Amino acid sequence: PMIYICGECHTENEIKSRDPIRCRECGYRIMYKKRTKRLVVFDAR
Amino acid sequence: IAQLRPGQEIDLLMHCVKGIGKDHAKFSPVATASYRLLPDITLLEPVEGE
Amino acid sequence: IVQDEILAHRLGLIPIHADPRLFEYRNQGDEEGTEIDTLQFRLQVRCTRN
Amino acid sequence: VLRLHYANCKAYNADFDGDEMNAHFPQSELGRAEAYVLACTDQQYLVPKDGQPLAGLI
Amino acid sequence: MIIPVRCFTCGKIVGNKWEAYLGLLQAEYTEGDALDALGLKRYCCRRMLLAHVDLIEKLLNYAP
Amino acid sequence: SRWRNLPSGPSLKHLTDPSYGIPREQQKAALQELTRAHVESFNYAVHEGLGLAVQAIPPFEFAFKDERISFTILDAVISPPTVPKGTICKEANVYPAECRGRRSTYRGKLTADINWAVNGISKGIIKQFLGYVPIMVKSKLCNLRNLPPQALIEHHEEAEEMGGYFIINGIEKVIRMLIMPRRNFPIAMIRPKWKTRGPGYTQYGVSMHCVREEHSAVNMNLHYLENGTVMLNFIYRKELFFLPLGFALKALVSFSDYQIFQELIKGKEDDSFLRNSVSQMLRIVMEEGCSTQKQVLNYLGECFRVKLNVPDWYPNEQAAEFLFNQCICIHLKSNTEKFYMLCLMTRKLFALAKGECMEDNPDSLVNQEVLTPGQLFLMFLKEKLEGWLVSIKIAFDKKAQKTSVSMNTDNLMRIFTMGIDLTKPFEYLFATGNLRSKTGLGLLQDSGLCVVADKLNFIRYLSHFRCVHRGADFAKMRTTTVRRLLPESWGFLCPVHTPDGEPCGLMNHLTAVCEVVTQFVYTASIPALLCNLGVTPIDGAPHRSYSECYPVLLDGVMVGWVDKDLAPGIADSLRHFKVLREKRIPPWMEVVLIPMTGKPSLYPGLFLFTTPCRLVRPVQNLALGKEELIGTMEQIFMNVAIFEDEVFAGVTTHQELFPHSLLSVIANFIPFSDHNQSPRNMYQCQMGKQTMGFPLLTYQDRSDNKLYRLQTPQSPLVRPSMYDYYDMDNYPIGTNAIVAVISYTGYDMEDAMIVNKASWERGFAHGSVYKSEFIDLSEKIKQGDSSLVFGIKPGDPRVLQKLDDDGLPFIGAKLQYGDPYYSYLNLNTGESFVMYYKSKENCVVDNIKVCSNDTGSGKFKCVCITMRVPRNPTIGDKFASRHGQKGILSRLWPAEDMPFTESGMVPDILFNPHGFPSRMTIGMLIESMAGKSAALHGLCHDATPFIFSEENSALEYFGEMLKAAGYNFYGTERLYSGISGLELEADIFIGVVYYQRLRHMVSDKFQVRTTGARDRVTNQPIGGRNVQGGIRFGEMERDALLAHGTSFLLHDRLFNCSDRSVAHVCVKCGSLLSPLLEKPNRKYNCTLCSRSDTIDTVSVPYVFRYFVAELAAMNIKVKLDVV
RNA sequence: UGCUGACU
DNA sequence: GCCAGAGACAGCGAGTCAGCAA
DNA sequence: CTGTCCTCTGGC
Ligand SMILES: Nc1ccn([C@@H]2O[C@H](COP(=O)(O)CP(=O)(O)OP(=O)(O)O)[C@@H](O)[C@H]2O)c(=O)n1
Ligand SMILES: [Mg+2]
Ligand SMILES: [Zn+2]
Ligand SMILES: [Zn+2]
Ligand SMILES: [Zn+2]
Repeated sequence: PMIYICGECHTENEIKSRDPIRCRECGYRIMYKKRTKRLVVFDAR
Repeated sequence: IAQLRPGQEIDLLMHCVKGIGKDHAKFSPVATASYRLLPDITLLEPVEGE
Repeated sequence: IVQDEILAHRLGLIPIHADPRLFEYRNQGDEEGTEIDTLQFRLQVRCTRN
Repeated sequence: VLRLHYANCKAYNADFDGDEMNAHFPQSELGRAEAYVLACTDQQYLVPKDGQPLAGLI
Repeated sequence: MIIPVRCFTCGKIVGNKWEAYLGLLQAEYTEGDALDALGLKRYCCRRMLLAHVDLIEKLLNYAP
Repeated sequence: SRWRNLPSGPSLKHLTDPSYGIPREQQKAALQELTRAHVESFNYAVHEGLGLAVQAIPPFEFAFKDERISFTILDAVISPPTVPKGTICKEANVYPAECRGRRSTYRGKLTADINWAVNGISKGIIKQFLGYVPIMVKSKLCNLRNLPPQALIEHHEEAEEMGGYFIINGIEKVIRMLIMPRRNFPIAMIRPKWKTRGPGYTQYGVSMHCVREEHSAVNMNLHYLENGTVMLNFIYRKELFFLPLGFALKALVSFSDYQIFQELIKGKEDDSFLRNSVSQMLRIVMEEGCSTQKQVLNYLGECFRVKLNVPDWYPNEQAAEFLFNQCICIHLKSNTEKFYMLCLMTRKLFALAKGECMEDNPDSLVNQEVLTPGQLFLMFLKEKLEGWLVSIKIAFDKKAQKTSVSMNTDNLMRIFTMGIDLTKPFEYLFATGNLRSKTGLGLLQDSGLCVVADKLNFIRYLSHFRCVHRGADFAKMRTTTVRRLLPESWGFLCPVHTPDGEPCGLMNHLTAVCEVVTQFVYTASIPALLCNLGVTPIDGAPHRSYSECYPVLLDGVMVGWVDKDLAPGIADSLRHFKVLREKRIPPWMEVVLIPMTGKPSLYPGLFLFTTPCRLVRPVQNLALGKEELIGTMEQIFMNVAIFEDEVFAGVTTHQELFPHSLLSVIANFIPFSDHNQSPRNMYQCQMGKQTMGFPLLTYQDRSDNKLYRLQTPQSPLVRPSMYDYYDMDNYPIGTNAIVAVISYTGYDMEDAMIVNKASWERGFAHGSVYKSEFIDLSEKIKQGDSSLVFGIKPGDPRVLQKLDDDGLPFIGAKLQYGDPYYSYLNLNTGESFVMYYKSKENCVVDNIKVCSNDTGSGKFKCVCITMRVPRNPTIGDKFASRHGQKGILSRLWPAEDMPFTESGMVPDILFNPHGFPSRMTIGMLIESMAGKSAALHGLCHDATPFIFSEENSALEYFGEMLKAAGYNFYGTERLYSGISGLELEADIFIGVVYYQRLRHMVSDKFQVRTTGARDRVTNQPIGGRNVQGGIRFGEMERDALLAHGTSFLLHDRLFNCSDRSVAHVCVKCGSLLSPLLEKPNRKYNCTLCSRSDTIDTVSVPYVFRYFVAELAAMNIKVKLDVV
């Protein structure tokens, strides 16, 4: 369930191995990975 | 703290510890604590007439 | 839009109303913390269109 | 940053406005003797051009 | 970008006077009277609000 | 106009406005007029100039078999960018937002329709696809044209952008205005290296730079020979050819030799050396064999036929016309006009030779013009189109020379055979910057033509579209005379804005009011109007003596001889037409009238330029009050007051718009530049372009290399009003700080500065860097099976929890050296490679763009990862004020050890008061008081230069402001010592000043090497910082270290640390090459003499063995005596 | 190696 | 044989950091 | 862009 948001459509595309990297509902060629809930620790200094 | 737009989310846990304002200003308890010596003003002569 | 490190900074400079005299200093390397030395707060907010 | 006294400024012409400087580390124990005796920074008090002092307060 | 939480010179907290400042300026008050009505006495605090440029409102305009 | 609605004093109530974030209805219009010369030039180059370029394009006739074929290009058309072929879906358009995400060129399609004929009765029009030409951003052939700021935000663009640049591989090349000599104007020059051109040449000559319709340029030199004769030098394809004049004059005009003579002696009809030397030009080389126009054309044709590469079936008379059309006076269509222009350039060499005229300095802007992006683009397009024709017909002639009758079947298969050319040649000129051309385009420079436009700040970016480079060759010159800042660049180039090192005086910048001309007009009714005004045509009846008459020129074409008592009135009438927009005189024609006296002043005459590349600048035309535009040469003969009360009755023909018109856009952002010394305003201009600020609003989209961002910028409380005309608060650059000018620490001396520690811990000047790395994984492989897919084989112990199943770090994860960074998977074999993170700095991944192949068919091979690196002010970082006072941060002084004031305050910057006495930056002492008064009264004062006189001082004004707030006039408040607690005896000068943070940090400039890599030719440290790399000791250091008498420190440094080997030698032969090992008791045996008892090891450098080897290479022998 | 920026 | 004509010809501060294209 | 070479060339 690796999601990628389109560049201007903003549709969640899930891509894999061996498949092209175009976007559904459009045809753009740039897609940003999505932020999942993972724990990271930062210091307030 | 922040500003959000639809679909944007913040989710975090903050831990607060004890400390003095010497190792970081965030732990300092006063805006300012300065002092000033009391001024002294003396009229050596009677000032008058505008 | 606010970064993670900048959010952590902004959160450090927020004053808490706990009185520090009822607490104690976390021992060096006490990452976990206990009722004696730490206070935990949670911010969980999401923006939606009404 | 490599911190240096201000009496040694005029000797190098350093100005603390972004002034990268190199530091070499002798490795022989026979170049250390010469860095101590000859190249030391107090044998360098007078400029060799006219013998007038080089180190001073500013 | 966003209002600093504490004034840099004296750590007075000015991060809660942004919306109040904007509201007193919409009511017709000068920046001087407005900064006075908020409790910002020393000019180190007054510069913290007087010269703030809210660029979080221009970044919060490009797509999600 | 266009400078009205300029703010009278700056304001602060625009921030804190209820409409701050609402994108506006139309773009700003003052920011738009900055890149206007870059866009309006390209708009012509690509639509109206391309037709003209292809119109010249002589039809390329050549021989096939026993046939002659003609190919002409009827039209060429460049199309906006678009998805390649239809193989893609849902949007034909292609917006510059991508090709920055992906790394690609914004390129449009160039296609022409050629027309091939066989003798002119058999013909067919084929439409070939030439190639791809890059496109500017808002250039009429781009998809972001006509978009309001709100629609420009839904495509990921700046909402305030003015493109004027190209995106070549997503890098935004910014081709900048180079300086050319002039166009269509004869410049008389005295260059002593000219007498080496031949046996009797002198150091005199008029040069002309000819440009036709912005597609062709050529340089022709008329030289004076000592005999009184004049020669003509022309260059064709980078070869210089010398033709005596007379051969040229007789060819161009079918006139008698007396009529040619009566023309070259027009103003000096009493001189007798001239009358005699004109005849020696007409008779000595032309009555020698050729006396009719055709015989001259025939002789000239035979000598030059070989190097003009003309068609073999061309008569010699036709090959002569080819030379005159393509090499001499490109600008003029007629041959009669070309004659009159060559005659005025000669009449001028005779005056320079007889010392009746002053040499024109080629380095004065009077005799200079700019080369815009459209002139370079078309002049390359035209040349490449001609080259394409030549190559297609090379292929044609070379294939078969076979019965074209049926060969009309593969004619298109033939033209396409060489139509595969025009694309990559064009990208080289843009990606690399250097020019590969058979003719250098009449340019004189072949590198640095296009440069990277970097958005470190919006003051670095805005200065790339106002830069003017004198030339890249002048960076290598003993004499410094093209670096002189002459008084003729008043209002056209900024005095202060020049790089302050190796590029000084060579890279200048335009003032704010200056502008390049880019419009093209008819200029056909002008020659007929000049005659109504009083001019008499070149044909005759001047009505005076040819010496009491001015030679009128209009864009290279000599209209001719306005009388001497009618020249002033004519110039004034023409100036009134351009000002009031009457007749059809372009609003920007330069009516120049260089008067004539008996003195050796510049050659007299009424010129009238209207060409599309001159610099102009507005000035309030007095006596009409109508905002005229004057040029660099027209400004030398007119008085232009600056302030009123400087205007007089007879004097002061014109007046300047604003008093600070002379200064650049950046130099207008420096506060109170009038009270600082000038070398400090030159450093401020160069330091405002290295500042960490707010560079842009569109992150997540740029995918640059480095991008420095300041977290919480503020707007200066004291700033010039021009800062508010071009809203520069959309992009702030620094922060206001409470500075005290006190000597308190011992760590703030000699240019170093102190920063309070609590201010630094409360967010003062925090920042970040965005490192975007484009991982295209077509590397690590060649054209085989896809070894490239980001991916993790399941369960790899190497990427247990650092990657997320697509071999890409998590968005938000922290990266450290040695951490997993990506994992490819060779699909066929089925093997993964973790590729670890090797930077020795901590960052957080903030976005990852997955990119396709431009046809939406790519296969997970290319990605772009953006890391975020927090760069807060450490010790060793460089800060600066707006007055050239740069200094490193030496301490972070505790907040309880700082000297507190009687008001409770505590400075956050400590600035040693000893930088003022020698640097004389009195503008900082005024900015402190102005900013303190602003912060106190809630105001916003302006620091515009030249607004505060001696009578109304700035210190008086701001001290009254302060004293009106309860503080003291002179700006000094008295502090206490935060260490002893006592009120210091001196009262300190404290205030609010605007600090910028510079991009140079100790974190980027620190190196330590112990042992590591080595150059393998010499076996010495490698020599870089990104690679480990050693620092070079140097010959100066080697010569200063053996003045100490320390021979063993030298031995250590140069020998035991860099290179030290044990090369062994044959002791008897004394040769290092001779000892050779054996085949395994491994005994080196000398080859030259077979003994092994003679070999002995010697400790010798490695570069010495390399030296002995490279000497042997030359047969030289180094015989060395071992002891 | 080259070339375009930049630092003292 | 006496000394102009040249016409080659060689020299042109030290160190440092990047990016980009070939 | 300068000053010596310095190797012709050329004329005398
Ligand atoms: N190209 C260069 C430029 C600089 N340097 C070296 O850097 C020093 C300071 O440069 P500088 O330009 O700061 C002169 P300074 O007297 O310190 O300036 P001030 O009047 O503003 O105080 C020079 O004296 C040289 O030793 C160099 O070797 N090559
Ligand atoms: Mg320095
Ligand atoms: Zn989509
Ligand atoms: Zn404060
Ligand atoms: Zn031997």
